[PDB]
Amino acid sequence: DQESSGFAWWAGNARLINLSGKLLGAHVAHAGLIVFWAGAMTLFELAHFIPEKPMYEQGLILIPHIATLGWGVGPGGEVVDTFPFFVVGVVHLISSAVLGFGGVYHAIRGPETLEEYSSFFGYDWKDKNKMTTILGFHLIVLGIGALLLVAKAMFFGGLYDTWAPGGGDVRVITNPTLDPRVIFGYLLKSPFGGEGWIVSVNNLEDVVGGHIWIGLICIAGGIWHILTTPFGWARRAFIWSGEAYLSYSLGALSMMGFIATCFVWFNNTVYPSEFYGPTGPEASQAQAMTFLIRDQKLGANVGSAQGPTGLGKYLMRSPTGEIIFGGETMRFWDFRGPWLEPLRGPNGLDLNKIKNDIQPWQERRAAEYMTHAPLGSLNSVGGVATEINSVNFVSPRSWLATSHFVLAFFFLVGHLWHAGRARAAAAGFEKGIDRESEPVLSMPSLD
Amino acid sequence: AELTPEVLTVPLNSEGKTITLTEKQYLEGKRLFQYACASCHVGGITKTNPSLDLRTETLALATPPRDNIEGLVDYMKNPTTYDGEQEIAEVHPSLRSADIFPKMRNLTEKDLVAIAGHILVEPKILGDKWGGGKVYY
Amino acid sequence: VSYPIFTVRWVAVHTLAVPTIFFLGAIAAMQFIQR
Amino acid sequence: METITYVFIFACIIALFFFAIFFREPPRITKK
Amino acid sequence: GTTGERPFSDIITSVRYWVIHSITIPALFIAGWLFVSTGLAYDVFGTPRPDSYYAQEQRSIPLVTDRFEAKQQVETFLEQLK
Amino acid sequence: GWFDILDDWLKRDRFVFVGWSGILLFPCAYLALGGWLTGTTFVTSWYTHGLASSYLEGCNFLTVAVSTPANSMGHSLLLLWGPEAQGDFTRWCQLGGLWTFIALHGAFGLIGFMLRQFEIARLVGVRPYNAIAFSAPIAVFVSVFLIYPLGQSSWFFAPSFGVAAIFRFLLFFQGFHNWTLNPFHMMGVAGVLGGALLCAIHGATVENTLFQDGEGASTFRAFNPTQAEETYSMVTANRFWSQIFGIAFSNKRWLHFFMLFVPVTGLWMSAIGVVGLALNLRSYDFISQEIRAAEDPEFETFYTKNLLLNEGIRAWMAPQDQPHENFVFPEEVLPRGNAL
Amino acid sequence: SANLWERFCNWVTSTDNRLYVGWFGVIMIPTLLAATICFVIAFIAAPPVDIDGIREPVSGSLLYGNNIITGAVVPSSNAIGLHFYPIWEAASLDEWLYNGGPYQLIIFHFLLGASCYMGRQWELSYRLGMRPWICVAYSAPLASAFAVFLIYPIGQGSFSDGMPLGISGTFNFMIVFQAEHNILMHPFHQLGVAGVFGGALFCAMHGSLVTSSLIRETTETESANYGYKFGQEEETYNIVAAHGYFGRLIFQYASFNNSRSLHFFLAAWPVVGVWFTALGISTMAFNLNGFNFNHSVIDAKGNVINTWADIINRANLGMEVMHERNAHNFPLDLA
Ligand code: CLA
Ligand code: CLA
Ligand code: CLA
Ligand code: CLA
Ligand code: CLA
Ligand code: CLA
Ligand SMILES: CC1=C(/C=C/C(C)=C/C=C/C(C)=C/C=C/C=C(C)/C=C/C=C(C)/C=C/C2=C(C)CCCC2(C)C)C(C)(C)CCC1
Ligand SMILES: CC1=C(/C=C/C(C)=C/C=C/C(C)=C/C=C/C=C(C)/C=C/C=C(C)/C=C/C2=C(C)CCCC2(C)C)C(C)(C)CCC1
Ligand code: OEX
Ligand SMILES: [Cl-]
Ligand SMILES: [Fe+2]
Repeated sequence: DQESSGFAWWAGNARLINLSGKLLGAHVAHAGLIVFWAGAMTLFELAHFIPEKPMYEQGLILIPHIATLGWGVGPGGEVVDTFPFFVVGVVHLISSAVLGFGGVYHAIRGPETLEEYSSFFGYDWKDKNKMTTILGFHLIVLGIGALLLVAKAMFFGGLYDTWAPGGGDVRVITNPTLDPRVIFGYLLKSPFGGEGWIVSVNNLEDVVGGHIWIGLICIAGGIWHILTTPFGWARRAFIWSGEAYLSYSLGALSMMGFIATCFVWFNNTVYPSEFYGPTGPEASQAQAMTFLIRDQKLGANVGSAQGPTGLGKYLMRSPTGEIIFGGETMRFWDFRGPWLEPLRGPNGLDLNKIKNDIQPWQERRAAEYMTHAPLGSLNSVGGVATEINSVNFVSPRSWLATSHFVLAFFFLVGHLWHAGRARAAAAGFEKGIDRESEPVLSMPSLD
Repeated sequence: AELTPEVLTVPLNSEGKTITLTEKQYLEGKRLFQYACASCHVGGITKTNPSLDLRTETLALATPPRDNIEGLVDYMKNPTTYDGEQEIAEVHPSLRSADIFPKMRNLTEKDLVAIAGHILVEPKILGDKWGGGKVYY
Repeated sequence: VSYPIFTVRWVAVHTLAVPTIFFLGAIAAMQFIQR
Repeated sequence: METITYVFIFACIIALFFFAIFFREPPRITKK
Repeated sequence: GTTGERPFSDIITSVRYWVIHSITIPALFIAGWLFVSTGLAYDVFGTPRPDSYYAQEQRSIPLVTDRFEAKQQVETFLEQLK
Repeated sequence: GWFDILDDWLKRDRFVFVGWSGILLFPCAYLALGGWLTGTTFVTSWYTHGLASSYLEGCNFLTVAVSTPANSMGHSLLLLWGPEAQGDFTRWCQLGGLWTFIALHGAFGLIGFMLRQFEIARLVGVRPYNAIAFSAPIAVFVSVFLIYPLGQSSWFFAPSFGVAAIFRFLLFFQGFHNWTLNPFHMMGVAGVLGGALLCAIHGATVENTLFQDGEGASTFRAFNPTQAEETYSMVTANRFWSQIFGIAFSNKRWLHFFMLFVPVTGLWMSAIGVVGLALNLRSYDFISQEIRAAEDPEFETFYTKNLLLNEGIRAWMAPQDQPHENFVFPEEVLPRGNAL
Repeated sequence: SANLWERFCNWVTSTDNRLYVGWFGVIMIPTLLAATICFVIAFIAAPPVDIDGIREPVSGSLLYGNNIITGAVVPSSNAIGLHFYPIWEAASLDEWLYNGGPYQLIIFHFLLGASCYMGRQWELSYRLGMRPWICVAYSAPLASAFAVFLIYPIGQGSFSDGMPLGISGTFNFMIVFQAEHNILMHPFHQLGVAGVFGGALFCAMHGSLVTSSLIRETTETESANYGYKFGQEEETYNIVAAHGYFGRLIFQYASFNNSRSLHFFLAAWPVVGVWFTALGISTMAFNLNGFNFNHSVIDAKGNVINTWADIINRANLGMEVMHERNAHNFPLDLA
């Protein structure tokens, strides 16, 4: 049906732009691959998983995602029951066969086009009504999903809260922040140091609360798009074609990919240092803690200690006066963490709590995170580039952040590429300049 | 130039008596040393306290003496300060604190002896390297 | 056409192909050496 | 003296940029 | 666009080729394997075996210190069970 | 005459053109590549650098190398039958004889190859601007792998044939020569980086100013291999860059010569700089800067910072990088900042 | 007036302007002008900056003892880190110049404008009816500036660790980077030089091949360039004679005969290679560094047999041990 007289081999999937039937097969077969991975990988992670050993020291990126949702974990991130991990893995792996089935079917057996075999499912790219409708469908499906998290958190068990009063533990959230001023306030937050925008979320109340808003808003906009058409400006602004719509979604993923990179790298709450590694700042903070703890036990007065530059070996001031850790760690004075906060006062690190309220669990916590900073090599050798082979480790925060940046970037390129073609495809010169009517030759010389 | 049993002969106790490890024990210790020590004691140093290393000489001048199998093994159960005038099992991995340091839960007495032997065999092989830091890398 | 067998191209190709596999076989064996 | 020399050459390059762009030879088509 | 040589496509596709090369190609491989696995390679290039970098006690490097009597100096390095 | 019959045969249009040049090219070129691939897997650098350098020892594609001979050898040609190896092959290998083997052979291989360019061009009757261009890679190899160590104490300080073994050659030149601070080097990267720009920008310009000569989207098929009309709008390209950049080409013949000039000129400048590094006539310092820095302990530039990095590089590397010097640097003499 | 705003939009989008000020241009031109003016003034007359936040001002301006090669615009203080530091965030300009204020003002304006510059490289292509994707090629050098000026600081947690705006300042960025990340032993960087070497290589390849296969239309004592007129119909060089030569240099099938397949390769190779080198800096911005083969190959007893990788490590140590003298108080450099 489709061959060289449509596109080149290396552009094969573009022959399916106008084959709704087969183009559905791809998306369903593809969606199976995503479920397949999630499933098969979880079982792979579990098969190597060692209970009496930190997750970040085992190259886990899926089991800690499950742990966050309050599953198989307890006090301090202690792994209790590995069955929920096994379940999530196998259930997925199974559903992949179901999706894969339909995928294969729609692409090589089922109707090559849909418009005739079902006018409801068949579609037209330029059909602004069908597009906003199909969009409306997915806008609801995603909306319910956002509430699926709210349900698990408030009713079906809860989530892992590192900020837990008695120390990190699975907690049932029964007070989601619904105040719009607070919720939507995050979007109005700076993206720089201190004010951290979306990544600055530091409690599950907002997390659960925010998702309630998103869930409703999403379904609300889902119904809106079912029962409407693009306005006036909305039509005279965008380009309406199969490629154009792709491009719009490509840059969208790109943007979210960048946001995700910063989330796993900075955020402490929705990315627990107990399951993942300690965040970048957290580790540098811990070193300052550790040696402040040590030397003080040797009889040193940390409060008045003068470093080489005369700045304050252990403690110094931030640009706005707050008492913070010394050294290069002055850049991470914006770090907040369960282990460190009880030492913090109304003006920053309190010299009195530091002097005699240091708890043993904090000391070894500082030691732990210090010796597990997100530093490593491609061949997985933990430490600085000059370290010696021994400790095989690279923080999960490092793997996730780097991977998702490469993807995010390339998607921004994918964006530019497909958006540039769509504009040329629409206006109709994506295949070369008209030898006869060459536009440039009709414009006055600027010389 | 090989790992002879001549090299795998390390002091068992304070009273001069020695023990001879096997290539199986060495490898096992080396693996176990990576599992629960390397994190802070990579290459015989101490990241969270560079003042004290795993040099045989340093372990000898410890209190009690920790430059032998018995010494190190005791330490791995009930660790103390360099003068021994204070128990530090709360902020240091050990058997009596396996609830706090999960890595130490699996570890059995066989593992302890292997790890202890490794600490004594490495300086015999690496020399100054085992003790020092980046300088000897 | 009635193509020949042994040619200058044949020679060239073999000067690289023959040692290569011999090396590829050699290196493959090295993956099992230890201490 | 040195600072003056550095800025001068720099200022000369920027001046060149101007003339290069706005006072170039008009690129004439075909009949050139 | 063509010369005397027989089009690779035909040769790599001809059954005769594989009938030949199913023998020749693995032969070289096994040969190369034996070259290493029999320790011959070590002697052909004077490459030290894992137990032949130092003497048991010695921790010094056998650095050649003069050009003309190098060969003699090298042999002397092999003497000390290195 | 047998000569013209020999000529006839050589200059015959085959799959792989031989030619008179081939008599020099192919032997050397093959031995050069062969010598490397040989040493890469089998030969060691223990007796010469105290280093493992082969797969046989456990090195990987990155850490493998054919290391230079010992510093004892001097600038000796290290012939297999020379006073050093004395006909012995094994000894020859252990003395780093394969380095001078790869170098000298490869050198003539580069000679033959340019000769090939000259010879083939003549036959086809095309201009030899392909041979002129290839002069830049020659100069580099000559200046770096031959001229430079010829100015130093021995072949030992030449870049060893290998991936990692080249990285240290970089770091060395930084630490010891402050090579980045050399104007000739700056022109070098300016040519290569600028050349990699011309390559990029011109290709993209052409592919996106093309005429439509087909009805498919994959415009690759829609090209006429038999000249005729220009496949891309040179006139449109002109007006484009003239409005986004302010300046634009308008003469394909100049545009392409420029693509020849820039990268070839760059590599040549970088060659001259290396020729100066042979006599150690480097661009290490700025006298005006040092004088103030001495008198004034509060004067600090990014230049002063770098030199401190160099001192660190020299001190910590020299011992294991120059075994023949029997260096012994006590912990207390090693230059160090605070904490680290 | 047909409509003021309607006319305005027509002037902006107009393809009859000497320089195409586009819609992206409306953001580009002001941002770039702010960037360049502040830069020029800074590079010449700016006072020393406490880059490392350790009260140790580094002068990088001409008037303060620098020349072109040494001079630079010093990154903001490490005490500021990733905090936003505009002029209206300082008690005075004196304070602003001391804490490396100008640096942020430049890099932010630049990256913004340079992004719009890419956006404009599409717009003009659209207004002129030519294919886009030229901006896609410019995305590679742009993504490098982003990686070096924004991504690496974000990852490392401070703008003080971004590449300085100067010659010698750039060298410092590299040497230190190599120490902490061992960039030479990282694939993405290696792919980078591959594109860059290859680029210059191919740039010389194509350049030479074409100019050598030019059709004769010039005198013996007349510039061979005049044998071409701006706005020609037919080609000015024998692409079939070019392929004939290069096809014999190596071997026929390893030679291009399709000009479109040629220029695509000419564009693809460097762009893709630099894309990776840009991803390298962005990846090692989260401390996923190059291969660590330190003390890999060891002998039968356990002794460490050094490789070139080890020789590299020693050089790296020297850089590490010596960089930022008085900035460190603790053993591990984790920031
Ligand atoms: C949601 C994501 C998405 C989707 C649906 C599409 C869809 C499409 N793209 Mg595409 N694209 C995307 C993202 C996406 N793109 C991104 C992010 C980029 C930037 C890199 C591109 C860049 C791009 C180009 C440059 C082109 C397309 C084209 C196309 C169309 C034809 C498909 C094709 O050529 O397949 C063919 C698929 C292949 C040849 C496979 C390529 C294999 C990749 C390069 C290697 C991946 C590395 C892998 C991870 C390593 C594996 C290891 C290996 C040893 C196994 C099709 C409509 C083509 C077109 O016609 O334009 C409209 C076209 O020319 N795309
Ligand atoms: C996610 C990956 C993916 C998916 C889902 C598709 C999907 C599709 N491609 Mg495709 N493609 C891809 C990647 C992908 N492509 C890449 C990377 C390239 C570049 C190399 C191409 C190049 C390409 C070309 C050139 C063409 C397509 C075409 C098609 C469509 C028809 C397939 C066909 O001809 O069936 C033929 C099927 C077979 C020959 C048998 C294959 C065996 C099946 C499909 C796989 C079985 C899966 C699994 C093992 C079985 C599980 C069973 C279990 C559930 C019980 C289909 C929608 C064609 C098109 O446009 O449609 C008209 C077309 O001409 N593709
Ligand atoms: C993209 C998301 C992602 C992330 C963050 C991780 C993260 C991780 N994986 Mg993983 N994995 C993924 C996807 C991902 N994986 C997928 C899709 C698969 C299916 C093939 C796997 C299969 C897998 C296995 C089987 C294992 C892991 C393991 C691991 C862990 C160790 C990492 C390591 O050593 O890898 C290092 C990997 C590399 C250095 C390879 C880098 C390859 C790059 C991307 C190639 C880029 C070249 C480019 C595409 C060329 C194209 C250009 C061309 C077109 C011109 C780590 C937590 C291991 C583990 O858990 O043990 C603890 C393990 O055993 N993963
Ligand atoms: C993206 C998902 C998707 C979509 C849009 C379609 C669309 C279509 N499929 Mg189909 N299919 C899919 C996945 C999908 N399929 C999968 C995964 C499989 C493998 C099991 C199949 C197997 C399959 C077969 C075997 C056949 C089709 C056919 C068809 C067409 C006729 C409609 C039909 O059969 O529905 C009829 C069913 C309904 C209208 C109602 C189904 C509702 C189900 C039972 C519940 C789903 C629950 C869902 C997961 C949660 C949503 C609720 C949430 C909002 C709260 C239509 C174009 C037929 C065809 O080719 O005809 C042209 C056909 O014979 N499909
Ligand atoms: C991802 C889901 C999604 C998608 C793809 C769409 C898609 C669309 N919506 Mg929409 N919508 C959604 C969810 C979604 N909707 C939800 C959940 C709601 C409920 C709140 C709505 C409510 C809604 C209304 C009320 C309307 C649309 C309309 C439209 C159409 C025109 C959009 C447009 O021109 O915006 C272009 C946007 C602008 C020109 C404004 C730019 C300024 C932005 C907002 C700020 C800068 C963004 C910045 C970069 C991000 C930083 C974050 C910020 C918080 C700091 C388009 C088809 C319109 C339409 O045609 O009706 C059918 C319309 O009137 N939507
Ligand atoms: C034409 C191709 C060619 C060329 C130019 C070279 C060039 C070289 N090879 Mg060589 N080589 C080649 C092919 C070639 N090789 C081939 C095919 C092989 C594989 C067998 C080798 C294997 C090889 C090895 C194993 C070695 C070399 C080495 C060398 C270098 C030193 C050799 C020397 O002293 O030359 C001597 C020059 C001549 C003999 C030319 C003499 C020509 C005259 C006209 C003949 C006169 C003879 C007559 C009796 C004189 C009478 C005078 C009277 C007073 C006695 C030199 C760069 C050595 C090296 O690299 O050292 C580091 C080395 O060890 N080669
Ligand atoms: C279209 C197309 C395509 C694609 C395809 C696809 C994409 C497919 C998919 C597929 C799929 C997606 C599949 C899936 C499957 C799955 C399955 C089949 C599963 C199974 C499971 C199971 C069996 C389970 C069980 C278990 C458990 C539970 C545990 C233990 C073990 C086990 C595993 C056994 C291609 C490109 C090729 C080509 C072109 C066309
Ligand atoms: C020295 C000497 C000599 C010489 C020798 C010879 C000449 C040899 C040869 C040799 C050879 C000639 C070898 C070869 C080898 C090869 C190899 C070993 C290869 C490998 C490959 C690979 C491994 C691949 C890879 C890849 C790539 C690259 C790309 C991508 C993909 C892949 C992965 C496939 C003589 C005797 C004369 C004399 C004496 C001395
Ligand atoms: O800034 Mn430049 O140098 Ca990245 O690392 Mn940490 O902080 Mn500093 O120390 Mn090194
Ligand atoms: Cl520095
Ligand atoms: Fe061209």
